Amino acid sequence: RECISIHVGQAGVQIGNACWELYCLEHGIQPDGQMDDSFNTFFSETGAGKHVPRAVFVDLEPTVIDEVRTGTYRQLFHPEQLITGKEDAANNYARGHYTIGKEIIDLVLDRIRKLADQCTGLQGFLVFHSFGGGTGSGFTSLLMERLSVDYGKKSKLEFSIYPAPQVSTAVVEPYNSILTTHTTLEHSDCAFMVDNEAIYDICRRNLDIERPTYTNLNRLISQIVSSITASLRFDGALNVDLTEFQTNLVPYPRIHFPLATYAPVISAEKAYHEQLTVAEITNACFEPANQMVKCDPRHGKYMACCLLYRGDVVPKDVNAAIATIKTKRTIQFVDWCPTGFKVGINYQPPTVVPGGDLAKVQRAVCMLSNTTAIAEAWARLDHKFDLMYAKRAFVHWYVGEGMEEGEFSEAREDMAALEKDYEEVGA
Amino acid sequence: AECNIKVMCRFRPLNESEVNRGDKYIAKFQGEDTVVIASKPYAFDRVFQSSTSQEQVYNDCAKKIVKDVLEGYNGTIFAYGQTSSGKTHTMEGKLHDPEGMGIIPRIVQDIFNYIYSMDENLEFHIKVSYFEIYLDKIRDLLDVSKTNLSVHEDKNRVPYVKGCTERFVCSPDEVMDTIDEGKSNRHVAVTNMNEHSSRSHSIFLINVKQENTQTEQKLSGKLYLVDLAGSAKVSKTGAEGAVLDEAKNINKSLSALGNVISALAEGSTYVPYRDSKMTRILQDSLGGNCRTTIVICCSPSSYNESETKSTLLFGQRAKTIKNTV
Amino acid sequence: MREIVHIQAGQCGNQIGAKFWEVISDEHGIDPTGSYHGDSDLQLERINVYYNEAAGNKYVPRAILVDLEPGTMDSVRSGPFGQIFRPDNFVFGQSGAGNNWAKGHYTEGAELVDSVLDVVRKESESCDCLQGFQLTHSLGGGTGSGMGTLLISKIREEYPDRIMNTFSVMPSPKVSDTVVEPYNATLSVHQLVENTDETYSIDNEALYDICFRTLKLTTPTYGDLNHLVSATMSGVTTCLRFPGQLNADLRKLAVNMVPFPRLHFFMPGFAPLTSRGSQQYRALTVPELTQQMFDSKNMMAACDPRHGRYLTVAAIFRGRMSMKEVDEQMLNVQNKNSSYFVEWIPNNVKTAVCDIPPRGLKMSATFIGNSTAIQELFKRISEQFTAMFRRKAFLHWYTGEGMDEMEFTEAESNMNDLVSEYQQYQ
Amino acid sequence: MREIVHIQAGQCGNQIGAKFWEVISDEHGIDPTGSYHGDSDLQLERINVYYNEAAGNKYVPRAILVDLEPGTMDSVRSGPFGQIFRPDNFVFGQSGAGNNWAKGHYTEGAELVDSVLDVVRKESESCDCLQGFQLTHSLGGGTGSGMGTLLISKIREEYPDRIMNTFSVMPSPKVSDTVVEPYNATLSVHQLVENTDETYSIDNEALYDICFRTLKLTTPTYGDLNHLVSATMSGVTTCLRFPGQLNADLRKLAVNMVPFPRLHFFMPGFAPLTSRGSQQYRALTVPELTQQMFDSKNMMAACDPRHGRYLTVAAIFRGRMSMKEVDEQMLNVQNKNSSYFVEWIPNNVKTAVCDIPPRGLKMSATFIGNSTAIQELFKRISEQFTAMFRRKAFLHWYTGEGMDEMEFTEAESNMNDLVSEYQQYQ
Ligand SMILES: Nc1nc2c(ncn2[C@@H]2O[C@H](COP(=O)(O)CP(=O)(O)OP(=O)(O)O)[C@@H](O)[C@H]2O)c(=O)[nH]1
Ligand SMILES: Nc1nc2c(ncn2[C@@H]2O[C@H](COP(=O)(O)CP(=O)(O)OP(=O)(O)O)[C@@H](O)[C@H]2O)c(=O)[nH]1
Ligand SMILES: Nc1nc2c(ncn2[C@@H]2O[C@H](COP(=O)(O)OP(=O)(O)OP(=O)(O)O)[C@@H](O)[C@H]2O)c(=O)[nH]1
Ligand SMILES: Nc1ncnc2c1ncn2[C@@H]1O[C@H](COP(=O)(O)OP(=O)(O)OP(=O)(O)O)[C@@H](O)[C@H]1O
Repeated sequence: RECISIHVGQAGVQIGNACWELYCLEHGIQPDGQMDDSFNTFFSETGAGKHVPRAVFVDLEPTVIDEVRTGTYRQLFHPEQLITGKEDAANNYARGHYTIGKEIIDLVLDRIRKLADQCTGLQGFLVFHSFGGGTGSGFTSLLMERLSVDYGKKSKLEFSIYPAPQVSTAVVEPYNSILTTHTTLEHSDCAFMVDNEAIYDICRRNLDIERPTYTNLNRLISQIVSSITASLRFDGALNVDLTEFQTNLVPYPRIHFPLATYAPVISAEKAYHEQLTVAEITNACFEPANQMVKCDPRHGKYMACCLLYRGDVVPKDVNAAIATIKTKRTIQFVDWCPTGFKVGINYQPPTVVPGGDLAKVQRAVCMLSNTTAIAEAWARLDHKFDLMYAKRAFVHWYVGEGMEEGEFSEAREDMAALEKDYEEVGA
Repeated sequence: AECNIKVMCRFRPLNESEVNRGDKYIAKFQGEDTVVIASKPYAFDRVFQSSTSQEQVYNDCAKKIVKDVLEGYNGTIFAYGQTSSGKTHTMEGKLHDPEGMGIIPRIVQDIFNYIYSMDENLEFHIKVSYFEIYLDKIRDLLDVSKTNLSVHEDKNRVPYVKGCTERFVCSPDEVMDTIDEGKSNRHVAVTNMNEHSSRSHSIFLINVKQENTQTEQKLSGKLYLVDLAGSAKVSKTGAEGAVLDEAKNINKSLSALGNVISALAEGSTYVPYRDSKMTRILQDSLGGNCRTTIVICCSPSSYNESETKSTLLFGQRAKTIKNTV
Repeated sequence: MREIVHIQAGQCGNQIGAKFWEVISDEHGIDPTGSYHGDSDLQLERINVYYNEAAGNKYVPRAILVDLEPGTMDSVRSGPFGQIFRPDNFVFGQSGAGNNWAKGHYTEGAELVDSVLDVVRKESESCDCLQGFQLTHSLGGGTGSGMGTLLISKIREEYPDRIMNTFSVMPSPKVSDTVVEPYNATLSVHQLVENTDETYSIDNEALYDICFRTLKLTTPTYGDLNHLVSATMSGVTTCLRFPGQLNADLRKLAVNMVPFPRLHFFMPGFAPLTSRGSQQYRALTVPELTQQMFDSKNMMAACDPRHGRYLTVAAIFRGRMSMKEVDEQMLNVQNKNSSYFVEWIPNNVKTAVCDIPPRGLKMSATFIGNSTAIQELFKRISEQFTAMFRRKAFLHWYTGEGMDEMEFTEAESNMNDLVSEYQQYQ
Repeated sequence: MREIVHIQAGQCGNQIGAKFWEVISDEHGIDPTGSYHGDSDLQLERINVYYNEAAGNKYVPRAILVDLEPGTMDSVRSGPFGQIFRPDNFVFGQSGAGNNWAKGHYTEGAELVDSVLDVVRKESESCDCLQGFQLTHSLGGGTGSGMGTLLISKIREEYPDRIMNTFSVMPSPKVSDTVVEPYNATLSVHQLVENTDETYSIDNEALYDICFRTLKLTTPTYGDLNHLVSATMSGVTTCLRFPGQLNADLRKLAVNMVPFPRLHFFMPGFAPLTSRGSQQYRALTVPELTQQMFDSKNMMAACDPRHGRYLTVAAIFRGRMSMKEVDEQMLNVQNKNSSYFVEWIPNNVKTAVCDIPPRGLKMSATFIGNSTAIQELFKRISEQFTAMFRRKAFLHWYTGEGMDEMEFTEAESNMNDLVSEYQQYQ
């Protein structure tokens, strides 16, 4: 069993440098690149007493590759794997795809090809990017379509960072988001999402970080993305494979947009005063304010859910916990899937970073919930797009790249068809 | 005083690249004014079928404009459509064949034919010019030395071209010779969707000035006959290399035309003609004293459903526009 | 990587350009001789984006100083940092323009443009990858407006894919040190709107207003005014010079801030701007400086933004700070001023941040603003142009160099087109 | 948490406001430079309720000093604690009012109010949660009564939900240092009764009577009078600055002391007030100081309370004390003076206590009193206003600034409405 993880854009590599420091600390791998079958799925054996990750950090702008090369994790990462471009994407879906995209994909597509030949147990893929700009929308979408025609059958786990309703960083983000989702709807088997304002809510009420930064945001992202693959790295009472997220969560091949949320999140001084057992974390993960994406699940219905635990978590009590969740009539499951639960247990506990904001805990859970609650989020994203599309705002840049008004309307009606399906399936 | 911009649709037969793929014929005609595509209406003035020959299109669309442009008013005939829609076949066509010749030879023939029927006192002075857009520069094809021309305004603040190769002509055969020189120097590239992919918006101008010796009344008329390119889908056509740079410039022209034609349909205040230089020379056509007649081109194949529907609503929003004639 | 070729045209352009190389040289830690003495390694990492490696670890700037008089270069060369520039870049004529747009555009510039185009060509080919051109000129005078606009058109046709940055100061009715300023202003904007993809519309009276109210300096000279406008040039080019949590290249700013191709005339700003005595009585935190950026006083243009509405604004922050405070502050400024932001865009505030702040300050931010209030400065130049043009006043000097009055009428039509365009989206 | 924005208008308002920041700075332990040197941790816990955190652990006060002359700020800035205030807050005009209500309300204030409203807006947005406004002004003169009342009306419409505290000194017939005092007094109370929810009616002659009889100082200057009125300002705001067994916010005092919306003109007081030689011959216990608070001598207004009846009185105690002694003392004062308390309210004595007394005293208490005796001071101002108005004396200077005599008649009708209202509940 093995897997490879690529990173795209500023959002990807800032997760990449932040998550791989956590992976090397779990397996006792020092930052200098050295210290049995637990680290094999992410790290290779480099001859004798040395390892290397199976990853590639690619970005068109060189601002982010040079600091990783001259950072503290210089010897851990391979220097040739750190790919750097020549020209910036400039928050344009077209520019990072066609002009700058076409001249660099030939290096990375052949690189990951030969990087798979030394591998033998490639279960799938998981990518890290953000459709809020150009590199994570244009270059990523070109990568997904050219990988699906080559491999196709293998899974792809998309982890994109979407914008909040009112809070945002860019101003032309819905154009990049609506254009790239036209290609991501059919080529992605599953795609987890994260919001930028909701994650601030996680650290505000619970962790009490009144002045957080993107470094603190990525550390709890590392807990999420490492928990889903914790079953493959270590043994457990009920192991779950990476392909389990395709069968048990995707009821239909185009409805593959689940939410995400994680618990417990607690500070140092609060960790010793709060009791930690499976009950409150099962009550807290379904809490609407503790979600990683701004969607009200009370308005919608859950299609599918999967619970994976870590640490000393016995199976007799967690089955009682979900039984209390089913009889709770606050939330409501859909009639098309009454047995909407997938339980998973792992003995390896959650680790902590030296000097990190998160405290140590004997157990944890990662809740990925499939629901129709993202339909109102997409309609709101489409609603704000119609105001700018009617005035032809920010259109002269994209048509100056080579595109035209055709795919603008194709992305609109395709997003309208996505809304037509989520209202039909929720009946 | 005010006349609506007449819009007409022309579908073609399926090309060789479409029938072998297995594209279905979606074009459904309901009379001349209405056309239906996937069970929804699109109203125009006159919709031409695929069996309509070259001469039949000219008799219906650009027949009356020869009388309007010679009476004293201005007139413009330009087409909109994506790649392989049938624009160059409509305007240029094949000149050496009498049947396959397009509009702009038929326009020149009708102008000279009407002059021979008029009395001797009407003195005509026809002078032609021809240029295109390439690498964001106005290149004249009649003279290959100059590569960039500036757009200046006349006395009434109407924009027009300065420095163009203004050739004074006498006989109609000389005009056909310059049209042969125009097509020979035209930079036409090859791609997967159309072998004769014209990568430039070619403008043919005929400044027809006339004066009667008896009444001593002078009249002028600007006759722009434009052949526009089409927005090529890079996923369908595969525009890589230098042709991708050509896709930038031609799409800027029609997207700029999409801005002003939508600004005129909604009825904005500014009407941004200054977005691109192609909108400047087309400024008199859409908002001047010209009797403009757009002719939208569409393909009946199922492979191009999304772009063909965009071309019909491009014409519907053109229907609600009126010129200040 | 992403080299930017600097260019300095006109008297004021050479002065603010000289201050631009002075202030960034202290940020990177460069001596006046040209040797490196910086304290951090990140200063040397992106030193090649403006400078070039030379023998003895010397770093020469890519500054092409152009002027139609020789005395201007003597003051710049004899400055504190005048010895670092290359002698080959100092290319200049003998006869000045005398505040005439026609001389610098047809006669004095045409004989000199062939010499300077060879200088920028060799500098652009020696780089690894060209990003854009950073111009400093003035709409007043003849050498800044006439020749400075002409070289951009030659660079536009030569490099149509590359961006064009222009930090262009322009006159005002209250502070007017030139009689023939509206003719030079009205003719220059006709060339800027078609060629330049970026234009920072700076006003002189606002810099006098900034130094008087918020700074309250006793004796502001031209050198103090250059320190304000030079800091804005260093602030926009921060992301491609030091690392940051959210990088934004100069092209990334263009895609966010240029919603239409002609609406590229912005209203720059800089903060914190405090006096020497009012520094102890102020906190350097992020929420207090944010409201200072959106204030009418801090902006470097005479147009009050409350008379119009913002098209799209950018705030390039600097220094170690909380991203939540930056993300929450940009929300409340547009929420409680929703009348002054367009409803047909859901979010108008672009943002960016860097890790390495300026030397001497812990945190800072630079304001770039696109708004419909900028048309107020154009129409007052227009009515000044129309007042002098309607009786053909001061035109016979322009006609001596072969210039026609039709081009004045064409520039007047473009000036009417500019004010009507900003009124459409208001 | 519950920030209060301070404001100082007029000459006397700046003087008593300057003493207010001086006396509380010693309670919190702040140096004149602005650094903290307090002994207890509770002093720093609620320091943000007036001050703001700055660099170097410096604490700047939120004091907006406004005056229509520049010389007043020079005396305040050159004081002992003048260097702690922010230079940006010192906003002022050039031409004084010359003791004219019309100048400071129509001409001199209107040109300056646009500048000061921007100063209070940024200070109110920077706080965590706004509680109220603490004003110091005088009914005498033009800048205190005219401009000081005008800014409250602008703040009233901007913040209608927030309370408004006004410590307003007013003239008297025995001590009158101004010829045009009743016109300024009669016009100001018309604006105060509709806008201000709280008003501490202080009289100057009572402060002279307090310093003469109970304190028996030899040479009382204006600075000694400011120490008395400044202590009352620090006493009302004690509960939201230090912990206490029974906390009472400034809004909590308003609900208890304002039975009707117009009856918000109170009679403040302070105790203990002892001489230097009579300190050893006195016990600091609670029953002896309580009867001193209800005595006519200790009250800071010329109206004898025995000529009327108390509507509702508040005693904000300070220091470690027995709650039973406080609860039993408030009973006997109203029992044996039941004729001087209204029968249509069962209990008129509000009370509160704090744990941290003032520096230099072990126990203390501050008296706030609502009574019908305050109407005596209004009618003597009314008959002075009616005596000068019935022949149009000294009105032509007011009419120069566009003011009409109808507003004088309207202020006279409101003055008749005030004295009749207090007579209803007597
Ligand atoms: N903020 C600053 N503004 C300046 C400075 N010098 C001039 N100016 C202003 O710019 C206006 C015109 O700019 P210039 O001085 O460069 C005139 P120019 O050199 O382009 O033409 P000629 O000198 O006639 O050859 C001028 O009237 C000033 O208002 C300066 O050093 N700093
Ligand atoms: N208890 C105190 N009372 C004062 C003090 N200064 C003045 N006053 C009294 O207040 C009366 C009027 O108040 P002001 O001195 O402020 C007159 P104002 O400054 O508001 O108007 P102009 O000075 O004419 O601009 C005045 O006649 C005194 O009786 C003081 O320092 N302490
Ligand atoms: N949660 C989170 N989001 C991030 C982080 N870094 C970047 N982002 C998001 O990434 C978005 C921008 O996307 P990108 O395409 O990567 O922007 P870019 O890489 O600078 O691309 P250019 O501007 O064209 O150079 C922003 O809106 C952020 O919200 C991060 O560390 N954590
Ligand atoms: N109505 C029609 N009937 C038959 N054939 C046609 C018709 N219209 C076009 N064609 C065919 O199309 C070919 C010419 O294509 P054309 O040059 O018009 O492409 P285009 O869409 O104009 O390209 P571009 O968009 O680059 O200008 C001719 O060979 C001709 O046979």
